[PDB]
Amino acid sequence: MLSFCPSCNNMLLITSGDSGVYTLACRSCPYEFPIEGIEIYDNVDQTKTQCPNYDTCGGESAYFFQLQIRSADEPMTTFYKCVNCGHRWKEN
Amino acid sequence: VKTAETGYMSRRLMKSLEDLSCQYDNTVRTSANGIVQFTYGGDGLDPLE
Amino acid sequence: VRYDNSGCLVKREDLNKAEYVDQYDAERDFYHSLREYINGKATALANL
Amino acid sequence: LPDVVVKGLPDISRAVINIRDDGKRELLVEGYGLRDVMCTDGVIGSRTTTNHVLEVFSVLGIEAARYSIIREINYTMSNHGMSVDPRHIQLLGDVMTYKGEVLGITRFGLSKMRDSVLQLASFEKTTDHLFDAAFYMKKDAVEGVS
Amino acid sequence: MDQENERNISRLWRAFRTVKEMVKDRGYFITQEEVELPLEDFKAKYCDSMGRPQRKMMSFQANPTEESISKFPDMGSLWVEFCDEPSVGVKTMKTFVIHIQEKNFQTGIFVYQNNITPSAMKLVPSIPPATIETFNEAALVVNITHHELVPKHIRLSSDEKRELLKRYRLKESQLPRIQRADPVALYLGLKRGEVVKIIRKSETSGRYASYRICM
Ligand SMILES: [Zn+2]
Repeated sequence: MLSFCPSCNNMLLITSGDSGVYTLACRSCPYEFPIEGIEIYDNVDQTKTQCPNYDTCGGESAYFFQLQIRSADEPMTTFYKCVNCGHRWKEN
Repeated sequence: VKTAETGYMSRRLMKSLEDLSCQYDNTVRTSANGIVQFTYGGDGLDPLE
Repeated sequence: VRYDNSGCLVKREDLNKAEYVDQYDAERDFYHSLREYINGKATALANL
Repeated sequence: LPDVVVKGLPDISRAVINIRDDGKRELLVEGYGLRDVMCTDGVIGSRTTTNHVLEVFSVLGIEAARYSIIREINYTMSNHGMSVDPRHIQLLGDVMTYKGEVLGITRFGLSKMRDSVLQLASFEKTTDHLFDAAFYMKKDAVEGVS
Repeated sequence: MDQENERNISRLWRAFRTVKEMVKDRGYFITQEEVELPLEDFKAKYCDSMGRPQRKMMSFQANPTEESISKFPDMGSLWVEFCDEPSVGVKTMKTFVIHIQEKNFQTGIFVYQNNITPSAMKLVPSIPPATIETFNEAALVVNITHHELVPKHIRLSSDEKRELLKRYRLKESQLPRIQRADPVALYLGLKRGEVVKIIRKSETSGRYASYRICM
């Protein structure tokens, strides 16, 4: 977490406190650190079907797409798109 | 630099295939008289002629 | 001629099938292509 | 933590999607994977190709590997220039493969078939072959040219 | 997960295709409908109504036919069973041996699940009149002989053998060899000293043949 302790100013390492508490203190120097710790580092096509997407939607109209996937004997997978929301959908 | 490298390749490639011939049985055989191939190139015709 | 498998002649059919495949096949195709080449020149005289 | 694999294999260094033939499309992959990416669903594995023939021997083996090694040798040598002819190539790949395993031309791999100690101590070796043949009390014969 | 599970049932289904067409070219008797089925009939047969497939019920039996028992005088029907758990060891292999004991035949073959350990290696290859075979589910998806470069490998009897040696007048062995435990070798289950005729096609004169024995 890369912290430090004023005065001596070396480093702060987490040490296990007795009976339930987790603390941290500077090495070789007396100190105690209370608080919460934190760190962070970083269209023409149309078809007729029922739309599963529901807010007010309940849309009748939809889009579809066709391609052959996986094995030759494996059936066709279709891709549905909705007019109102513009949601992509996929099922075989 | 390429001049010195020229000799090594052909040499080591030779010493493997060095002993081989074609008998009157039309089969190309080795020094141990083991048959590596029944007919040369699957044809038996020489690219020289 | 023809030799089927081991010590047996073939009959009338496998000539086209040719799953037995003895060697000398290079000798047959040479005579074949040579014959059909003359045919191509012969059939050219036909249209002419 | 921000390392470990979520999906895919532990092989490929990278892949590429390229335009195949005239107008068609396909991909080429760099890795040792082979069968696993062939077993990988979504692609037809019937017609494929792979380099470093030795590993092709670990899957298809023998014949198919011999057919592949004469395929690459012919290719790369048909570009830069001249011609080596089809005949001389097939014999090179056959004498390597015929034993049932791909090996040869190197001192570690040149001891496979030949039992002649003098020609092997000729090409490359000095001390070992002379003492080894004496230890095991080998005999062999004087046959070959060298 | 519905997604990845259906990937595996399609795997096993195509894996069932592999072991099927494999038992056919050995000379054993099946039909074109046996190796050819869509996903429909597969889901009915070996998969429950709950949606989860099964294991042990996939086991079947097949025999040879006509020339298979003529060409090769010594042979017969075999018995194939499947595995259960990814962990090997004795377990069901005991009764598997027992199954081979009273039911005789030739070679019990079983497709693995995931891992192999020396436990199951306790005794694999002893049923002294016969033997067995080991196959991994992973390695088996599509057939290798049908793939690209691998040509047709034709196994022949002892008859054709001695005649082939009477052609060029040769002592035995000494021919171009073929290793065993080779994925193609073990595929057809070749024993010691078995010649297999190979028809290969490359372009010079085109089609030509060569012989390779099995060490
Ligand atoms: Zn401090």
